[PDB]
Amino acid sequence: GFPTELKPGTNQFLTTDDGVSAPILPNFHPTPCIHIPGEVRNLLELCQVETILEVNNVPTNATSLMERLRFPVSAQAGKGELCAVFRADPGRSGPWQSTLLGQLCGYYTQWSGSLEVTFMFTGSFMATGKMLIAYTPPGGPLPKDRATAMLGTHVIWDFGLQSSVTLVIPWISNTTGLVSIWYQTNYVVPIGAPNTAYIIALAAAQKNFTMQLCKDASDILQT
Amino acid sequence: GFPTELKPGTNQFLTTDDGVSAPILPNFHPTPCIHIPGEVRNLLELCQV
Amino acid sequence: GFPTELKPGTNQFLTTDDGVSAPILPNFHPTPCIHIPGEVRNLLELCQV
Amino acid sequence: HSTAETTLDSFFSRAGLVGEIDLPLEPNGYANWDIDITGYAQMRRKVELFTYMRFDAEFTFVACTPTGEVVPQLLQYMFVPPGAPKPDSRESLAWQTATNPSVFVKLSDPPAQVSVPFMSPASAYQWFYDGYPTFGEHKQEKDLEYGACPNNMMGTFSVRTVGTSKSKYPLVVRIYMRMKHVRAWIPRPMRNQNYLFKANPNYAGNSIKPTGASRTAITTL
Amino acid sequence: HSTAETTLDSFFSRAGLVGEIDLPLEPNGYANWDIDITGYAQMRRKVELFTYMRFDAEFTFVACTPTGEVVPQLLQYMFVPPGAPKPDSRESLAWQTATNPSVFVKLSDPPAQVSVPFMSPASAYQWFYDGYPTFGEHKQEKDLEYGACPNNMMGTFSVRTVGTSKSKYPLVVRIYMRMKHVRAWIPRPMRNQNYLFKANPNYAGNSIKPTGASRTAITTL
Amino acid sequence: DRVAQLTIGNSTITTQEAANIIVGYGEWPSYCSDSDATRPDVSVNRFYTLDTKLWEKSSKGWYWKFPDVLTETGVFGQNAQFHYLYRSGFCIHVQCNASKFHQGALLVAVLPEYVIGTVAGGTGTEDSHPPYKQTQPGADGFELQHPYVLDAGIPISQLTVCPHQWINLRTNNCATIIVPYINALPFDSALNHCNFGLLVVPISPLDYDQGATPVIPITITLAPMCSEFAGLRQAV
Repeated sequence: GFPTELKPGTNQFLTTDDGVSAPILPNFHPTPCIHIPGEVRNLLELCQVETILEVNNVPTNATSLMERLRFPVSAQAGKGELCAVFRADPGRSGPWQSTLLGQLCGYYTQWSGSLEVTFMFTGSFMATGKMLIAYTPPGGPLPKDRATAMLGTHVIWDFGLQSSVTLVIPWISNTTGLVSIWYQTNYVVPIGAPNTAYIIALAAAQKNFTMQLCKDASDILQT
Repeated sequence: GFPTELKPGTNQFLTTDDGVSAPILPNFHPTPCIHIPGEVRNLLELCQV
Repeated sequence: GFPTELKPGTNQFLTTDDGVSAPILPNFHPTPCIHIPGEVRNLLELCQV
Repeated sequence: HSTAETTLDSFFSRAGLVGEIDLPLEPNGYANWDIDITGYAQMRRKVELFTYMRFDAEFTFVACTPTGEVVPQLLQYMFVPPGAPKPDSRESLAWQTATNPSVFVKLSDPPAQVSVPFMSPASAYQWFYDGYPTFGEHKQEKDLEYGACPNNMMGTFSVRTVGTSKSKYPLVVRIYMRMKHVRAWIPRPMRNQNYLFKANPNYAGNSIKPTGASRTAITTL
Repeated sequence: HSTAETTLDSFFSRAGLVGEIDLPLEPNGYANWDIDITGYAQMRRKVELFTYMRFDAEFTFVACTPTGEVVPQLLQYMFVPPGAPKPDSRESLAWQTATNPSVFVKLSDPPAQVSVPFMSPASAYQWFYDGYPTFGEHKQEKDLEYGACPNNMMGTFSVRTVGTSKSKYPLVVRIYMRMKHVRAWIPRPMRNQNYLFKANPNYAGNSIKPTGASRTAITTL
Repeated sequence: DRVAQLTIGNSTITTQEAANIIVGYGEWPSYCSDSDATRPDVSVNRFYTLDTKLWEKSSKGWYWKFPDVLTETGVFGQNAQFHYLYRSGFCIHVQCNASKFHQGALLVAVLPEYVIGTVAGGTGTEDSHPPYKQTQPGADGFELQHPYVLDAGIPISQLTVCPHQWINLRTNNCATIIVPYINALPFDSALNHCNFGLLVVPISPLDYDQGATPVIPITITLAPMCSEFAGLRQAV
């Protein structure tokens, strides 16, 4: 007869309690845990993965839909003009929504951490030229010209020498930063090289990336 | 006055739980376990036949 | 079958009980205690002012 | 620093609404709920993020009138394991078979909850089985036994009112489910296009849409 | 000498009345309660004694009729975290999304209480944000978002009855809240003038009053 | 970087290891020594060199499905019909050869359990399931229709979460992937459970100026590893 008085909150059903409840079949031994490759224990292990960053945004209509993963880079019109720019926040909708990162962050709310942006050039072995990638922190808007962009944190990127350049986004937490890509140089096309080449952009999170709050997003499902 | 809260699932009757319940006759000593040949403790020992 | 007897005073809701309740977000790690100057833990330290 | 929120057991262990069973006055007097981790119409997307998964799960049953009104009825919840027969009708031997576990609760009693272990012969569930199950069926016309691996069937849930004489109160049974001890494996890229069927990943080719939102040009904001 | 009564956890950890919720028969059948430590229309001053505070708090739900009658209904209390969506209408999917935790209790059953940890991205709550919110730019017209630091939003509470058809019994839901693990910091001098707005310490300049009572002269009693 | 002379059993390739060399899942293929709850070495481990599929400017992609690709072709193909149980790893080596005056990156990547789906349509019908000649294409492979969703509502944008290797004719013209045994069961029928499906998807399309052979081939060469079989059936 151990005396107890029922503290309020009895009989309640909570959808989040980490309680252990009675088992249907106590005498049941499941199929033993065998070893299978590619076990994941945390979602961060996905955020460290190079994924494609949809920068180009044109669904006209679906045949050209695959042109969303690529940049246009040609001789024309020429030097100095802006090539492409994009947002710097995965949660936002959403050129980042291509990444697994963007989608995963869509199942969360609060972010924190550094980001890697890896660009790959896909032109001929012969074509050269250099381009300027500049990072712009939250405060302050898109710098109007390269001269102003150079002053900020930036990366002078060549083709002819290296084809893969990684840009490190230093930090993000809660305008939300900007990244601008510039024609520093002309687009050289020897003789038979195509005047226009395309670029693929890869993005991923740093090892110090964290999310904090579970939340569920938008999908549809009919009969 | 030991604080307790009824985790949901109380008062339920489940056909398989191995819970221990009150005995009808507390003061009763059953007929003692004698030795009987051919004791079976697991059905697998039958499947080997 | 743990024997219990419900001592009177059950189900009472008292605005002063030092009870611990089920947490809404068990899997949630709050923003960690960073250092902020001038912490006060007892009001007397103001009464000495 | 805190990375528990990004753990699987923090990513799934939430009780979701999975089953909604109607027991009206004037369907047949019983119901069989084929267990499917969908129903909670988003876990679907959250699950096909991985290919191979394995988990134990706790079910919880909240039962009431459509009013929400509470009535002193005595229900019977029955778990019907895979392979075992489902209740043919209201008074078939399936209620008494006792192999299939049963839960007898009132509604005055708090919601009944039960745990269910992992029930596949395989080492883990699959959300994708590109091929045909053991063993291969021929004879044409058939094109239906595909991407369906019955090794992932978790069994069925059945409810009474109970018999023999009919109830007086219209009842609804809200079914809640939460995962535990989760271990996933090789990761899939998350869906981008709308679902069409359950147990089949077809899509609307006539209407393909971009993964995320879009702009007018790249150089603008 | 004994100063335990004058400690913070002895100075705040008492459950105060924060919410008065009406659920009539014939507003729409639901209610959304934005969490505000006020309501207990004195806690502000008791809180505005300090600037930075941080605490977890346990909420308790007492439900009855205006009569005081106890009726066999099954309520659903739902915690909706910051940023997360609010119920669009009474039957929106925000009830089933399950990310936002839910509490199913009867009224025959005793008051449900649940605890809520400290939920700010900041290291502590702020009751004073001298400046404009992240990121207040220029370009006028807007000028209401002042002294408002959304880092202090603790989330929201929503209730159903539950569906689908509305109840027969009129309900009121009393919400009680109690603090835990309080730690304050830089102390403010206590308010002297009557409040006028929430999230803003304006005062009535036409009607300023002395801090305490007053006398006729200094040399008199 | 000049020279290449690699030979095994009977087959012979000529590649190199001057750029990116090897991508594995993080685990080399191995055996098993439990209660399960033949190991050919002197025939199977030979480079099966598939058929070089062409690549036009306006291609959309291709994808083979293992182990169907070889199950009806090769000595290995033979001892798969006769045996019922199967287990192996793979040394996929994709190599495209083209000039410096071309351009256009490719994505060699392996997607385990590649369950596919076709478009509902045609006549006004709502439901349909893909034929055997699209789920088990065989050596020739199958030209996919809708890349962006991998004929499965699966964005390529996130495909790199799975084992992958880029082929950019600027830098690299060769790809090498090592794939281990991946299954919920330690053994499965090789005939009716095609595991991972290799797929080659072009993102930056092949381009060239006027007059320059618009068709560069893709030599896919693969070789099994740690193959394993058990019981066998009768011969014709």
